[PDB]
Amino acid sequence: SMNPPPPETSNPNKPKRQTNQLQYLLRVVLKTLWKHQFAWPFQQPVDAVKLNLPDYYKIIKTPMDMGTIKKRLENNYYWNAQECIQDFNTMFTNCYIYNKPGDDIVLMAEALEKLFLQKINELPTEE
Amino acid sequence: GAKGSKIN
Repeated sequence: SMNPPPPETSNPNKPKRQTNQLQYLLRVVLKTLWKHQFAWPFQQPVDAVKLNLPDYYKIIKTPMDMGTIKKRLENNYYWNAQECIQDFNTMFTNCYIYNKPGDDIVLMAEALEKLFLQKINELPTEE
Repeated sequence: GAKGSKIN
C-alpha cells in the first residue's frame, strides 16, 4: 500500500500537560534511546513504500515511532506518563509483530527496549 | 529479514 498519514503530534482540542514524569520521559528516557546507535530505524514512521513492505500497514494498524513520541513530548501532547509509555510499548510490539526473531531490526528493538525498561523502572515521583 | 540488514 501507500503509507498512511503519520500519527498526529498535536491536537488543538486535546488538553496538554507537563508533569515530572513526562519531563523525565523526554529528557532522560527518549534522550537516551534517541542517541543510541540502534535508534535510527525507529526515529520516524515506518516508510513501507521505501522499504518495499506491501503488507506492513495491513498487519500494523497502530503504527508508532520515536520521532512521533519526541514531537508529542515537545508539544506537551500527552496528559500523563502512561500515554507516553504506551506509545513506546506500541512501537516495540509492532516491531515484534511484523518482523521475525533474529532479524536485525528485532535485535535492535530488543536492545532499545531493555534500556527503556531500566529507565522506566527508574521513573521519578509523580509530583 | 523483511527489512534486511541494519547492524554495521
